[PDB]
Amino acid sequence: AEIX
Amino acid sequence: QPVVKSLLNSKGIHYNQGNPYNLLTPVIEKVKPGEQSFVGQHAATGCVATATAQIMKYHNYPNKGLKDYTYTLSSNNPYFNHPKNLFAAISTRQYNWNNILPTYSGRESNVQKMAISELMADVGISVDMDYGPSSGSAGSSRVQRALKENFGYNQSVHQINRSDFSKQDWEAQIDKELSQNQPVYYQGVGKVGGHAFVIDGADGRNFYHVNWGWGGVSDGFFRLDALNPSALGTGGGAGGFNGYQSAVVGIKPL
Repeated sequence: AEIX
Repeated sequence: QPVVKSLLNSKGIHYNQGNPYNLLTPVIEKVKPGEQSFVGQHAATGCVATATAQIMKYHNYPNKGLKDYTYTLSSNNPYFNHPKNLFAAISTRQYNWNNILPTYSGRESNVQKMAISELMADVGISVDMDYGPSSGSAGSSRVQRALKENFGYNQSVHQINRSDFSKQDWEAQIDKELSQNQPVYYQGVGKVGGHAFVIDGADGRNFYHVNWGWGGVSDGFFRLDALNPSALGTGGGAGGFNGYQSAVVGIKPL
């Protein structure tokens, strides 16, 4: 969950 | 490449991840060891939610949500006590697009601020947001599912991956969306992290207009292999969202  | 003037700028659409967009995200519960406190503050909406919400505002759609969504935060998230389940009653929502304004200066009514904050919180939940001071999601694969299954967008919505196309065919798909007045969700990763944003125009010289979801900061024209906003990066160097790129296209109402 690394799209910020 | 056809020239297309920024679709979101033309409609006044400029969202961000902080206040007043995050008034309904979860409130941070714990101090992460070694970090300063964010306890009692709302979590960031997440760039994936902000990019998606700006596109939904462009369409003013849906008027009614279709299906609820539930998930559980990763137990490694240091900002919340565990287990932590989040639920958005999207099947009961009636979104009033006159109250979800295109942008917010601060002078808007509490009803208008809560309207955009409810959209941001519902969209974030529907993409399994890992909430925090910064908030992250898997992005495209969740966005495409949420748009169709929770928000009732057309079955044309789908993820495309940069690795599956030549540069020409990739850009031709982006250009076809823009020719149909359809802003495109886009993400990538690199040496200043992973980020989601919206492609909403083109200058005819193979640059695309980008709205980064930071309220206007760094918005402008970029090549798709140099998505490198100067608002990021400490120390003076270079970096951008140029690897593992994907997009969600076909975004229009049922």
